[PDB]
Amino acid sequence: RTGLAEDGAKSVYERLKNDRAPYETRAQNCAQYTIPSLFPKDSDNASTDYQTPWQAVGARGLNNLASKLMLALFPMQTWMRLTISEYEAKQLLS
Amino acid sequence: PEPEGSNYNPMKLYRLSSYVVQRDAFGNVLQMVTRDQIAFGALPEDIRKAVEGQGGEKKADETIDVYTHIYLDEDSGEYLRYEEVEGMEVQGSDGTY
Amino acid sequence: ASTDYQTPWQAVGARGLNNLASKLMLALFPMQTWMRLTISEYEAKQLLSDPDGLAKVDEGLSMVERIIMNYIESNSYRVTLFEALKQLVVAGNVLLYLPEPEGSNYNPMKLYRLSSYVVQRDAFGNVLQMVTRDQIAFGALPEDIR
Amino acid sequence: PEPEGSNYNPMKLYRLSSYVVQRDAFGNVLQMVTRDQIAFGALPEDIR
Amino acid sequence: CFSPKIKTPKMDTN
Amino acid sequence: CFSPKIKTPKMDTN
Amino acid sequence: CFSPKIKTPKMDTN
Amino acid sequence: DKLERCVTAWAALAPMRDDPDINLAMIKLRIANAIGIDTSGILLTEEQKQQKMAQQSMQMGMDNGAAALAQGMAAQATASPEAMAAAADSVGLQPGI
Amino acid sequence: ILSQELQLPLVRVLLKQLQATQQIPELPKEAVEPTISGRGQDLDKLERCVTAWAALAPMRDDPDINLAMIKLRIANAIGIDTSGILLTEEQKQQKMAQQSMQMGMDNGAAALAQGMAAQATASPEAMAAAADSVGLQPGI
Amino acid sequence: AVSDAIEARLSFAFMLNSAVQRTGERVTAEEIRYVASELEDTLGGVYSILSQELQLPLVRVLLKQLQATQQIPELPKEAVEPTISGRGQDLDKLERCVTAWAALAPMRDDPDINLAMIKLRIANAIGIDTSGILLTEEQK
Amino acid sequence: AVSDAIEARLSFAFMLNSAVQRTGERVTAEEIRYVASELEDTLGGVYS
Repeated sequence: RTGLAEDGAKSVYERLKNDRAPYETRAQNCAQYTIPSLFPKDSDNASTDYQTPWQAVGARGLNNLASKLMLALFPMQTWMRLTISEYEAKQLLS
Repeated sequence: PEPEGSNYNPMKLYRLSSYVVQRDAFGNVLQMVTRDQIAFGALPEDIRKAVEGQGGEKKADETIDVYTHIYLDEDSGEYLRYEEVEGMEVQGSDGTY
Repeated sequence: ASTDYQTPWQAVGARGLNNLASKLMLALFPMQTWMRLTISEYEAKQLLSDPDGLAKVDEGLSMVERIIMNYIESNSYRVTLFEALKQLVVAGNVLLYLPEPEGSNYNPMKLYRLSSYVVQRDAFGNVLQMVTRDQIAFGALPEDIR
Repeated sequence: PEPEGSNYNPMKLYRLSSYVVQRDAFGNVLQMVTRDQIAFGALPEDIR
Repeated sequence: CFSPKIKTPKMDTN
Repeated sequence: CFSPKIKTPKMDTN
Repeated sequence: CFSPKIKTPKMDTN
Repeated sequence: DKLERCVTAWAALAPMRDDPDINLAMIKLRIANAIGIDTSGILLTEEQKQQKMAQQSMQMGMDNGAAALAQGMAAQATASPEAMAAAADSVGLQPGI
Repeated sequence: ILSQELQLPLVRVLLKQLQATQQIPELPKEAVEPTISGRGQDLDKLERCVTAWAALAPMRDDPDINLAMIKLRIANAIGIDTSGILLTEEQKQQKMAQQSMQMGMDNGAAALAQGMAAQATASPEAMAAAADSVGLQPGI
Repeated sequence: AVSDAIEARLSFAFMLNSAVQRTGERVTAEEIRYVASELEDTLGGVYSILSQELQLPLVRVLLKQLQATQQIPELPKEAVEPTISGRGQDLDKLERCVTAWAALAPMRDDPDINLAMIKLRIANAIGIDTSGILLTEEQK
Repeated sequence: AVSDAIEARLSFAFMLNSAVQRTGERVTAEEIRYVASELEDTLGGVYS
């Protein structure tokens, strides 16, 4: 494989882990103050205890936001529509 | 994943810790790599031959790092896809999107 | 990527901005058609002989704006327009580029932030010239640019 | 349990202290063992 | 020698 | 020699 | 040899 | 909004539909003109009014004629048992049963 | 003063500019324009007459009161132009004739079809004539 | 006091309904409705990106995958998809015409007004496609 | 005060109707319905 795949999939993954590291750090910090188990660290395992944050708005806020986004983007009602160009369709059917 | 008939085919979620994306300033996705830690017994057959054929005896519970590489091809402006395990591309994993 | 943006000590700024852009988005680009193709009444009656012909003229214009509204929704213009409105609240400046549509393919319009373009405009207000910067990878470049 | 005719067939509940499951990082159930402590009289014929 | 309407009050089924 | 209306209640299907 | 009302219930197309 | 205001204003003229003094057409035109809608085509032309009068006349004529024809045609179909058999042979039915 | 300072000169310039480009028909030269926050006033006047005239509706069969006079006074009291509002005597005759003309066609079409249908079904031989006419045929 | 103040502004940012509940004091139903409308409007701000970022790529991939497995008929290649929080908009337009057309019902026997023209303008004013709504002369 | 403050947020996390009832003061009916929907909305996340 040439181009971007010249290094190999694992080689590319390891090189770009450094680029994504600040986003992981921020995600861990955001999880620390909302829901610690939502974004565990790479060193977290089955023995890790997640302390409840001293404030509750973060956990309450994340759950409310994720639920409210879910109803807005994927409701029971159909949220996508297939539309045919009205002029183009009329130029094809009589 | 590609649907197989009427079989239950839930989509796979990758958290940020399990994938990397390279994206230019223009915003185009150049390449994506996903890492799957799958046990040898749970491996797909095609991937399993790659691990078996390379050499060594793997326990059924032993974890295998499967890397799927999706990158922008220079020609035709399409995405070339393949799965890589233990430094070797899996036979039949090559594809395009 | 390594920059951490501190939360402002006061919240009315973020709260006011999001409310402003959302209200601007609702007023400027509502679900109902926000533009109409108007045929000037006197010229039309000078070219057609019956009010029925004028009515079917309005039907064609009504069809055209439905296609335009359908095109805007199908190409995610509202996603790009809302980002532009947010940029206009903080920067007062944004450049919108509408690429030429190739068939019925997905053709979203490109948003340029103030840091990615320059414009020169005379005191009369005319756009003399404007240059945009696209930082595109070699693989992602179009064939002609490549 | 496999339903025998129309007889009463409640499903058995195993608490975390009565079973173990092994799962790879991909999330597949590789294996799982349940522990049943059944008296000799209450055992099924094949187990007895 | 025929009449079309169906007769139901007293006649035998046959 | 013909009659116009359809005959429906008893006529043989023919 | 003509009759005014259209004949519709049983007659064929011809 | 202009159209819906005209309809409500015109619907107010319904109580005086049989008034012999007021020119309701003049009031309807004035109401539409005051609203500001284009008045071209909202009022029926004299030929159009004649056509509507003919159509409702033809509605009663065809509907009465269709009823009158079928009653008369049925009478001739059941005039005699011999003509009774003729109707069956016509539609394809049979008298012998 | 913005009506005189801004609105009216705006309309004055636009009228001449749209006339030079033929976007509006040439004005009769006797057309004046007020800038009014108008036509809505005329509509309001008309709506009052309709409601006031509807108050006269229950008394349509009054043999004493001259309802035509009362309607004219109501219209005058509102202040609208009464030219053409009341039907002229020839207009009332036209409505008188048109009402009779209508059911003349309605009963005429009904009576014509019933006799035409009856004579079409007078005899089976005559009934074939209707079939052969419209393109139908007896023997199917 | 500062804890309540920070929690109050965090609650509005996280769309929590304790924001309309307020820190204390009496509240009214109508204002809670209006301020909740502010919450749902700024809600549109945060998922506007996810429509392009998540909803459209989901539908595009699903359309191709369901076509390859023949679970859906092959698309005419001219069909585009918007992700709209759509069909409900079209239903709303149609319902407006029916109510608007029902307003024309009392004057069904009006000899002056061309009701067919009025219905066409009403349909045009709504903005729906009028092809086939009005019966053609042969259909009538 | 801290007991009530923690019990209040634990009540919301457990979806107890003490959260709508509040520790004290006066409460209106319509405000309860809108915030009851919030409990029904955060209900969606826990069984998802």
